[PDB]
Amino acid sequence: DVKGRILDAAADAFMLRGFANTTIDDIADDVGATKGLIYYHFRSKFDIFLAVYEDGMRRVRERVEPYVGAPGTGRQRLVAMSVAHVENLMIDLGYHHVVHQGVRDQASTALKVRQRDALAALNELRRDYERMFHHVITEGIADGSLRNVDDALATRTLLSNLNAVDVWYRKIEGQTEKEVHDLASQVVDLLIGGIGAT
Amino acid sequence: DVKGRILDAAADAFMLRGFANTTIDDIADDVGATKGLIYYHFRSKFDIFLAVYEDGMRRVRERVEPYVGAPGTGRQRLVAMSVAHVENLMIDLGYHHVVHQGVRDQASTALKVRQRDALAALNELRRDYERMFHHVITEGIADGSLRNVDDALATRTLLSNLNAVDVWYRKIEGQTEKEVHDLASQVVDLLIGGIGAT
Repeated sequence: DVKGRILDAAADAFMLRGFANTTIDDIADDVGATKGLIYYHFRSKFDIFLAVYEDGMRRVRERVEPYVGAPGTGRQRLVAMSVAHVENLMIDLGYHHVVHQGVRDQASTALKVRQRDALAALNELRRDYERMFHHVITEGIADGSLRNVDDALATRTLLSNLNAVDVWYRKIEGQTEKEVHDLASQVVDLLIGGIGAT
Repeated sequence: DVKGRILDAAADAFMLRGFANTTIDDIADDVGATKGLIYYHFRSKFDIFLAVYEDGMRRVRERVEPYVGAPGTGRQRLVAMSVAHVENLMIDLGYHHVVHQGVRDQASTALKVRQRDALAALNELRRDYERMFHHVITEGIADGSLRNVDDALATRTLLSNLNAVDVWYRKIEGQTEKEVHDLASQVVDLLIGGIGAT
């Protein structure tokens, strides 16, 4: 509900000014409320970080998991999973940064165990997500619709390639859903299809 | 000669701790020297970061540029350039981090003309490095060794994929130069040839 509004503006502020130099007041300014309502909804600043991670990891999974069991060859579901994964990134950049800057928070010596208890639990959520891609890649290797490559290395490589889109992608003012979807499909075409000729 | 020892130490400390959480103190401990030694060869912590960036650009360009004019189709030279880039990434991991940590020292206080001038200067070195790959990609497309894709999108996609090896790759001690070369060849096979079959 109205936490969703806080999670977005928190993720975006987390992405722009950094977790370290963003404060609960800064989210209060962005969300247009007082320091009260934020602290009503999450325990602490690190709780919003955890919540954006958790929510953003749920967003990408509800969008990608439906294709794991769908019909089609392995390559065909992998393509659909990837376009979804890239499209999630370009639409929800703030969530994507907090998810993959959960190490930027790890850069400071891991302080609270009862927090590194939830952050590690969250890491397992990202682990499970990547397992979906490993499963389809394995299936696509066996059904011939992918190359006989190393299943582990191809999974690491592909997922890092999908998350690397944020290196050069910017939110263009006025890009439509269709345009973003099409650009994600262009990107996935180079990732799955390669750039060399055959 | 000996400055290189401080550059090695700052690159790795900037990688693990992060730029902000490393001080001139730790670099001195890490080289086995006093703070005064570092303040000899560099005015400021940022100027070290500047020197690590500059040495990171020189190392990778020296390793990769020879393959630009080597014999081969555009694909063959793109492959050779890319392996050397990834080899340099795996071998000089701290330097690579700093060369692309730059995004984190751009969002921070862009403050001094004497320094921000030099930081933007390094980004043109980087931009000019990334133009070497763009030019080879354009040739590879024109000579049929690469699929007829968007040469600008493929350049951004490829370079970000090559630089994303650092998501999952860790220096494993005892790993030889040959093993790094083999692993980098494996990665580049996937970036150039895709995972898709047929």
